[PDB]
Amino acid sequence: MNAPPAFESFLLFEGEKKITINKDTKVPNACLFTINKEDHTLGNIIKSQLLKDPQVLFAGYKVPHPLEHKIIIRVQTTPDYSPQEAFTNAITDLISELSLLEERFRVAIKDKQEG
Amino acid sequence: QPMIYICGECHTENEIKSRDPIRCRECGYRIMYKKRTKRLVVFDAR
Amino acid sequence: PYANQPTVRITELTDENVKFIIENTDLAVANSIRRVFIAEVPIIAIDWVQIDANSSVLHDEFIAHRLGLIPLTSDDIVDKLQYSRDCTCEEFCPECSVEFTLDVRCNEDQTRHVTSRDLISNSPRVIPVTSRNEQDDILIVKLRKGQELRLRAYAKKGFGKEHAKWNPTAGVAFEYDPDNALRHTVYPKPEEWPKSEYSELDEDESQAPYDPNGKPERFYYNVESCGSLRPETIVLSALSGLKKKLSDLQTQLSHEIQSD
Amino acid sequence: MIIPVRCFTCGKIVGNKWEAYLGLLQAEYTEGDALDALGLKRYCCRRMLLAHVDLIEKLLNYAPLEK
Amino acid sequence: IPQIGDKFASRHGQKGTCGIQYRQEDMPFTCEGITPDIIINPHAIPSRMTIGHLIECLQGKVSANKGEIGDATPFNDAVNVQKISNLLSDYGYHLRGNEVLYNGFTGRKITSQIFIGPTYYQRL
Ligand SMILES: [Zn+2]
Ligand SMILES: [Zn+2]
Ligand SMILES: [Zn+2]
Repeated sequence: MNAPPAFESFLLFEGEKKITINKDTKVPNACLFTINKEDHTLGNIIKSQLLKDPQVLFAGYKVPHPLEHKIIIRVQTTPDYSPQEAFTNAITDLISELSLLEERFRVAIKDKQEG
Repeated sequence: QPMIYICGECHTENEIKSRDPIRCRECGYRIMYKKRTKRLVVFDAR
Repeated sequence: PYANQPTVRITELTDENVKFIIENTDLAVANSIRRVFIAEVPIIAIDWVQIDANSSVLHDEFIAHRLGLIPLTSDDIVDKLQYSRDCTCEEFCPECSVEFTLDVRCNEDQTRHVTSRDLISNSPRVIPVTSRNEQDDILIVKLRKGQELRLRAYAKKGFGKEHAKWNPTAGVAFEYDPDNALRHTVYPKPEEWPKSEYSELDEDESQAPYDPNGKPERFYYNVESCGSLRPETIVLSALSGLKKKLSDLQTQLSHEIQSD
Repeated sequence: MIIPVRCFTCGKIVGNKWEAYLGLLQAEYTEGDALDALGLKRYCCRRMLLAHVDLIEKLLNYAPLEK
Repeated sequence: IPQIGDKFASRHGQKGTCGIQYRQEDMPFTCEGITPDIIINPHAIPSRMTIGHLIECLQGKVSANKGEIGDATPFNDAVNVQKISNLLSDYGYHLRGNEVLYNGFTGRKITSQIFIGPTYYQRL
């Protein structure tokens, strides 16, 4: 009667942007990234990778409503740095980490099956 | 057009037209069931 | 400001589960990997049923739901098939779906067990796991003499976010800091609690001394497979899927940055 | 009415274990040892097999609608 | 199919509607990846004093781990909480039915060890 289709958690609606960047006016060098059709899976890793950047002053995320299917990630960096650049570097670092983890898991599987 | 029904007691496929008392021709039982439609109903296995 | 250099150590690899350890990674990465095991590792499962005849004691949706939860071998085919969203065909085609047929009739006096062995596929690679060449076959329905079940299913590509039938795991044990050194738990009576299988403590010692400078490292995993994928295929597909989620996110990020 | 396919909690397949479970029980296994023989180690799957009531066997005592 | 707003009840007067449904990766999990089918609020216990709910949960954990059916007949001196706890401690569990759970969203351990186990629920 009121059950949303299960794909609405993963699929973007037509004309809906995957990610939107909005300047935070309260403090300088801060941005809000509203990412649609993602959840804690990417939010937590992006936040925790951003916390590894010493040029990042704030890194947090929230799912504003569990029934809704977006996350907001707030990133504040030092003045010489940018929150968009920080977010990009965090994603790049996560991708490199996962590539290395995948190659090493392939090697470990090969060793385990062989000996 | 035929509207074949099944008997509740003898399970016999028998045709009955409108304005006809509901009686199985094989055993006279008074309760009949319609057969499953031929239309194509789809289920999401969820 | 840069990526981790995680290492891996697989401590057990069977056809049923994989038990491994990831070290030198963040807890968020470990838990996102754990979540992707459950919710973003695609597999093949029946997601469309057409009942041509069902005289069984279970109604049509019961049979359909029951067929959807039968695991189908998805190892090499799931990467090749497309989502029906992405397929440029009609409702179905062999590029985005797999056809199954089931046609059973109980004529004999003993009860006929309509099992997953009766799910006949057009694709030899995508078959019910129990039907793969021990464990018995999954029971779809029991039929009495004169009862009959004839249906036509189509299996699709999906993951556990959409429905648990596309979840490839039969349990994902995840653990870290087996000895409570980070004190992320606070036992009122630490002596009362059993020791983890990964604990390295003498029996007199209940929990490790508190580590003020500690961070969660060395996450232990036991990924049990429902049958569709091999456990190591579940882990590899999870890592690839998480990496493609991040890559797509970065692509859209670049479009948003350059459009500003 | 019939043995579920998956364990509600973890999603382990239990549909193929009901008949084997009954065969082990008539083989003079205890329910715990039978559940151990089938590889149900989490108490959720043990719940699934141990608390199941096979009502379909009673529904098959009624003649079908068509012969 | 059960949904938000459907009424469920245990056998102890503990009724309530489904507030929300989380997927298995969003629910909290034990070290062996068991997620709860249902999560009920601890504040429903103290004023109500439905200790039978807790004893049934603990007895049910013992029953599921032992392969038997628990005897909850009302006035039975051969079955008390200490015996059930001693039985549960033999299966590698905290004797009082608590377990370390992990946050499904972040994977961090929950500081307070949660009371979890099989309980017979009813859909109304
Ligand atoms: Zn008749
Ligand atoms: Zn197609
Ligand atoms: Zn289970």
